[PDB]
Amino acid sequence: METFDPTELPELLKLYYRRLFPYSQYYRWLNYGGVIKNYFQHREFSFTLKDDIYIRYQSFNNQSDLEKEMQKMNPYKIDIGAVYSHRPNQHNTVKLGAFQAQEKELVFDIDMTDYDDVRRCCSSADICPKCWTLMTMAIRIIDRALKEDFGFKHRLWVYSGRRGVHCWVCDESVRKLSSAVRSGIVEYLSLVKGGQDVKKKVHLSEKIHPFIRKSINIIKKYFEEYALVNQDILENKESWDKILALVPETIHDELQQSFQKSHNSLQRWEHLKKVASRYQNWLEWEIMLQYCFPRLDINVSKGINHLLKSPFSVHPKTGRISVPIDLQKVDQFDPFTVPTISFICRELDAIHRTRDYKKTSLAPYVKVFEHFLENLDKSRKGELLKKSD
Amino acid sequence: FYLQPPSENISLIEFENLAIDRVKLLKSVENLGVSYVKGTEQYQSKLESELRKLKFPRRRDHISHFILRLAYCQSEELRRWFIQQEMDLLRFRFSILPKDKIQDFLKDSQLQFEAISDEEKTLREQEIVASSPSLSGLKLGFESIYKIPFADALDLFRGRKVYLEDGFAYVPLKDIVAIILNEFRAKLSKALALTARSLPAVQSDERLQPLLN
Ligand SMILES: [Zn+2]
Repeated sequence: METFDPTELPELLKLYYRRLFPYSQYYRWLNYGGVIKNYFQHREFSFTLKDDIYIRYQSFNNQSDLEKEMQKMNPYKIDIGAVYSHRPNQHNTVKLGAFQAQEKELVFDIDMTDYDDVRRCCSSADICPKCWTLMTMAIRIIDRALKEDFGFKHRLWVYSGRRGVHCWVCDESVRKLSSAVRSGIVEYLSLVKGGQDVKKKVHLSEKIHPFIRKSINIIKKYFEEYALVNQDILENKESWDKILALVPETIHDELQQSFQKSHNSLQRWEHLKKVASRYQNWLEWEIMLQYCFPRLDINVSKGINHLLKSPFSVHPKTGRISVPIDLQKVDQFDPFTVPTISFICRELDAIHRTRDYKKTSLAPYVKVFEHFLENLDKSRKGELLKKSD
Repeated sequence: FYLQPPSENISLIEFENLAIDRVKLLKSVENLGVSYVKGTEQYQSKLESELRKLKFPRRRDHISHFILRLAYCQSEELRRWFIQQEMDLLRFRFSILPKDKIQDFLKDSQLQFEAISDEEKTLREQEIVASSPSLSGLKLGFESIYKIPFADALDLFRGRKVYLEDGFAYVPLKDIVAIILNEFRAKLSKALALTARSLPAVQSDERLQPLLN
């Protein structure tokens, strides 16, 4: 796509916020169906304006406020927070210790820079097709646990706009989880003990918890192509020593030779398996995990008041739109073909309206968001109409 | 279940005495603690000879407990010490209890659990056995297992010491209790906090100096 010029941002945002931002769908979601007092009215939004000024306890009465206000402030950034005991903007009106964060979707944030020690392709803040597989594996490992382990049914996965993804778990029961539990969910999914620069970072015990097992599996299905072909983790001494490090020193010199007498990583990996297998008679799995398993930041998920990047917001540098990822075609998701605020504004230009976004490249993405919404409606209609019986 | 302070009234002697009697029982949990091990009846019966002998008896254990709160709600070493022996005692009280009455306190409680039939048991035996601690063996024994909301098992699943499936934790009855106990330690701790909080409105009283010292 055309390289984006962040100088046009002010104008693009104005257009974007007045004709393309999926307001009605954004509202349909955050209002969760009017099944609760002021669930929406008590939702905190945060904004990053003009000179990078940071406004925070913003609130709104209905969908129309949200539109009016946004269009007047044309936010460079928009963040979503918790649902409070009182309308956020009236916190000067609320007593001390009475104003509190009560409900909020469980969220996760996965960033490629949290893997800089396991990727040879790009540089820290960048991403390429060779490292994006990690986001693919992250989404599958994490989304499987949330669904099969915790029974969470509503999970909205979203592209961060540059080098990562976010996940918003919205189950009505989940929005009520205590921080202690969230903090626990994160620990249950965490496996890479990224200590103060400690070479080895994963240790399995003879026994293997099923979550770990099912995780190893998913990884297995991409390891070769991603790790052996794309990353070529065993290409040199400067690379395989890095992997040798995660293996008992009594095995170094042997493998060091096999590696030396090999021609590619797919070969060397196969030697590593063979040799390590003798010794063992888990070393393998640990290496795959240390290179492919997601790294989650406990902070993002622990706090119930955490303000996170809003879906459909615009990335200041890359210009990409924060679009919902379609789980049924995760592997197919391409960060590089993600519509730019510039790109979509141009499409609009080359053409009330209310279906304007549908004539843009956002269309498919907002479609995904709608299905996500249709299911919410169900669960809601399901539980109430069938259980309030 | 040491909630709801005794509203009754007792002589300064009752108070004065009880305190010392408990300070002894827990002091005994200190003895039967480093001299033995949870070596069945030895550590057991010995503890249960103190139990009845030293008085506690239910209404007696009740008052005794609370009165000692006023005591150890000051030094953290105390609060940790007090909550300590106070626990080993609550476990003991369970141990003995028969399967019949045990089931009551579980239900009569609030925790929403269920027992699984050998049906799901063997089907998940595999998983369950793998979720467990270093728990040697590959047999899901005969000890029945229960299905409780994953949240209620927080201290278990956050360390992957149990199997979650569809938002439920599948645990042995040994573990359901272990949960209820940490819930105790916790609730109690909240109480010692509140007592110390309003201790000041009782420091000045003279009748209470032997105790607080
Ligand atoms: Zn890369």
